[PDB]
Amino acid sequence: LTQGLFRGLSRQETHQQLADKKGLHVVEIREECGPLPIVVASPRGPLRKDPEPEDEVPDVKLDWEDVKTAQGMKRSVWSNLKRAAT
Amino acid sequence: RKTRHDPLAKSKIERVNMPPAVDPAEFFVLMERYQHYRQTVRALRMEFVSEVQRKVHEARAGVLAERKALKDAAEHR
Amino acid sequence: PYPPLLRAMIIAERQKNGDTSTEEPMLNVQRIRMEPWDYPAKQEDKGRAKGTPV
Amino acid sequence: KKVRPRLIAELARRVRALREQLNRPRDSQLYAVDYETLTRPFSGRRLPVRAW
Amino acid sequence: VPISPYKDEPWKYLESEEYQERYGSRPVWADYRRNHKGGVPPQRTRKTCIRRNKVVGNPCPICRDHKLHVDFRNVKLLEQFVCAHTGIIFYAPYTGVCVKQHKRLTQAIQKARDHGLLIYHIPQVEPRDLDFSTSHGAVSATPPAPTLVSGDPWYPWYNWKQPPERELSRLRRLYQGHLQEESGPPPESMPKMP
Amino acid sequence: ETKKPTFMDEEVQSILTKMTGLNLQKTFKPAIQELKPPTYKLMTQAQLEEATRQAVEAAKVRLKMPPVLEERVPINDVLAEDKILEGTETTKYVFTDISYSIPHRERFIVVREPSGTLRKASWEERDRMIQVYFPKEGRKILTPIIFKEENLRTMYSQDRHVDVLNLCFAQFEPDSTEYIKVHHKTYEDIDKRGKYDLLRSTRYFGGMVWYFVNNKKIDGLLIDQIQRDLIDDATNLVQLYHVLHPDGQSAQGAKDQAAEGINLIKVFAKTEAQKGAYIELTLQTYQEALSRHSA
Amino acid sequence: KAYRGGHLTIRLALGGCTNRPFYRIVAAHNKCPRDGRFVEQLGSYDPLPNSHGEKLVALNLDRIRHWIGCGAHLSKPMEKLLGLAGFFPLHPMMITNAERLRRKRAREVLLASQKTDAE
Amino acid sequence: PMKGRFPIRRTLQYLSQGNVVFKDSVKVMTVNYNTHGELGEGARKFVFFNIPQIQYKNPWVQIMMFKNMTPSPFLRFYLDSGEQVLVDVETKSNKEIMEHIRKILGKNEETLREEEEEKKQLSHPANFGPRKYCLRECICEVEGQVPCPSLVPLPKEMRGKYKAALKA
Ligand code: FES
Ligand SMILES: [Zn+2]
Repeated sequence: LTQGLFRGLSRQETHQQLADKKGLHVVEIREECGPLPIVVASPRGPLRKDPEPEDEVPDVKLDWEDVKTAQGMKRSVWSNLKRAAT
Repeated sequence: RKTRHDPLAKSKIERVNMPPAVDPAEFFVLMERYQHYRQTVRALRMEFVSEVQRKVHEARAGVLAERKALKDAAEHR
Repeated sequence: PYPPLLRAMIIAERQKNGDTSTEEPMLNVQRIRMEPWDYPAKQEDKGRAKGTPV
Repeated sequence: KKVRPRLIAELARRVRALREQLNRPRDSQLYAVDYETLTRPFSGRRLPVRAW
Repeated sequence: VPISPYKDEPWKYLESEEYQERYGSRPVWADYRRNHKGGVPPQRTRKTCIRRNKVVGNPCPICRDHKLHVDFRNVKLLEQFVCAHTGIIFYAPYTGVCVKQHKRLTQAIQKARDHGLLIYHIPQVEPRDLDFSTSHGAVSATPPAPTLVSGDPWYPWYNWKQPPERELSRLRRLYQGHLQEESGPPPESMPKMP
Repeated sequence: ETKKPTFMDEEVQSILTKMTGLNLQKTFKPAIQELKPPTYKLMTQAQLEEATRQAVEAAKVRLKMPPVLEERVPINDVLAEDKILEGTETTKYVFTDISYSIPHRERFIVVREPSGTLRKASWEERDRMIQVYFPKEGRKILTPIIFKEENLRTMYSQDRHVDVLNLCFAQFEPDSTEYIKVHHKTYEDIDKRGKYDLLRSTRYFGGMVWYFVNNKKIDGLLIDQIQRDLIDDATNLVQLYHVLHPDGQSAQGAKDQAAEGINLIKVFAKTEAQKGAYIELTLQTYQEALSRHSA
Repeated sequence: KAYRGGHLTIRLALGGCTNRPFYRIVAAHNKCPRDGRFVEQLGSYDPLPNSHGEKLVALNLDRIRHWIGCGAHLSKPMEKLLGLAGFFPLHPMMITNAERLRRKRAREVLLASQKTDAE
Repeated sequence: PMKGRFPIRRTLQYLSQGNVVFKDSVKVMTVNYNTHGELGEGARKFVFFNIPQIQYKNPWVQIMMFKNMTPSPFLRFYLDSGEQVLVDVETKSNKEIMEHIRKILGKNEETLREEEEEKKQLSHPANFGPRKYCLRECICEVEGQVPCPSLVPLPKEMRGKYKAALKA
């Protein structure tokens, strides 16, 4: 758990790299700020003039634990329990 | 409450409910108020009954209901 | 007459639809024939005591 | 979903209806009145006090 | 006996040097931990830390210091029990306060928001009505009925009308021996007890 | 003949919309509420312009100035008087027609008093009854205590004038007696303390300009606009003032001199403005600074 | 459920805790329980006076006129709430009980006067 | 992870993204598609993505599929009047088929709002009852009205215990 946590926390891609890798703007959308688009990172190099091809459905492997929670099916008497400040 | 097959009580065998005393004036006056009240409420009931027929007949054979079935059928063709 | 509130709601539809009139709403109580309480009813639609002698 | 027939409830129903039509009480029995106790011997029910 | 001197002005204790030397810049509940079995604690904290003028072993942040007064004017202490990012009052197990003080904090926090002392998110709602005309009879004037202008009842039968003698005679005959004294016309207005 | 523009006229709304301005950072300020993790989208230069263009369309729908109405007239209408029911009851009944498909201003709410009088419910009673059967988020049956003079001042001291107006809009109706008094107090304090900027880029700015122009108290607002390099807004305010008051000294003077732009402020400053001297000094300084930038 | 005979009635369904009565106007079958199954809820009545001193009576006039035109009866308490509102005429017994109360109070003023007069 | 390719299809969010609500006429829907060939590619993607969305919105409409029965793919709807609607979907993408059947046999946005507004009149805010059906259970939850005795004890003058003792 310790050797795996540092491995995943060091191999995470930032918003600046994502922009540089794809030469596009990384925009942050927040419900509290409504539809306003917040630019968190922009590429230092040539900004691409063509948008990413939109995909009707994405072939991304999902997690049943997350899908089961969003559909209101994960019954557990131990989740979201009142605990102390951490 | 009791049923039809339950025997009657033995304390009520010899019970006679005497009707209340009648005041000639109030009773006569009270018999006319009911006479008029019920005639005024029967007319309103008929009115309320007449509005339920219209609405029912204004939805299946109405002018605004037969004018939309042709619009929906004309757009289908 | 109509009772006070109903009369007030019948005069507000008129003015909402735009109809302007000074006539009173009135109920036709000529149809309702109020018969006495001691008027002979129908004995040919009335029931009979069951055969349970006591 | 095939209801098991109940024949005794139909046999009795016909018999009870038939008896009500052959043993029916007459007007002389139903509407007799004892004029001293003011009760209907058939049912033993007192009349109302305003009719006495 | 503990007689806190900031009872009347509780906000002066948080801006003193005794508070900074004990708590500093962190909240009063930063260094509090509950004692329980397991890793998962009970969903409710103890009802109260003071029973008949006796404090328990491990008092909560509000009960261990007698100079901390839960009042609606002490906004600096009530901000430590409200999230600064979501504006939600934390539940008891979070801070460790007892039900009695957490029930007193919520009441003090809702009273500081009703007095304009505590800042809270106020949304921009929409109008209740799409129209604003006040010409309808429901909120306007209705043509007075004739009976109302003549000082008469809506219906005639409302008023008492004396019945004829011949008809009362029928009733008397109809109900012999089971009668009550005839009633005269009632007074026009209800009497009052002087 | 000659009708004076109202608050909802296209010519006036366009002027008050421009004065209000549009600031996305202030219009879509991060609300303090339950939060969710944000979503990220890889956008191009053109996709970012269209996303910001949709925010300007939603901010103009969120800045829609609420209509300004006049104090509603009390409801004193008796439907029936039944003297036979006098003394038979101690408390009064309040009947409400809870039919769904009916506007709340066409709903019948009557009161049968202990004297047998069947009257119509008053405005204060109507609004209360509609919140009991048709509750609206933000509104309370019992008038809150924040709208008291002492509590309101506390809020004014924290520069929370936009919060007082939002609470009033969610508790009282535009044509109430409490919605007009609570608004005017907020506007009056703004003029005294010169806090006009707070209501800028909101839906309560147009209503604040409509109260000063009609009560002739635009000297403070005009000065603030001049001190923020906003001559365009400053000149449209005098033009608006003229329109509402055609038979005024400034309006007549303008036509005579055909004053335009900055000239209007000068003509108005002398003839009508209460603070004529201060406006000229403030306007003077601005003009001098502008010349340096042009050089 | 099917009942032999019966009909619909606009009555009051008692609710609330002990010493806190709250009625909720409903259209329900005659043979159904007072607070049992109902076809529709047409309003509410709060007998206890509120802080302002008034009794709240919610009436769904639109739906009350529909069920009255479908064959629904009215209970005496519900027929007296519509007379107070002005939807129906004052129930005869509301007028007769008011006359009895007057005679009663006029009979007690004599005794009170005599006492102060005679004594 | 979630088994199968494109597991997002087996989600309530994706099944409710369909905007094709058939009318009352549409009773039976038949899909004839070819497993192989370039021309039939759209129909294969229509059966892989969109068919679940249509059956979720139209659960009482029969949807039957037939493989390699004809040289070209096509859709055919059977109305309740006896009319058959042929829809040649060859040389077409799945998005075109979904937008084509929504125009000839699907409902618009005006007809759908009306249906939803009819369900808002079934839940009256004034009505009192259980949380499942109504917002409030009693009128003791309304500020101003007499509170429930459980939370606030009523005065001794409003209780029938003392009234009886007081009377006698
Ligand atoms: S729930 Fe309303 S009184 Fe107990
Ligand atoms: Zn404690």
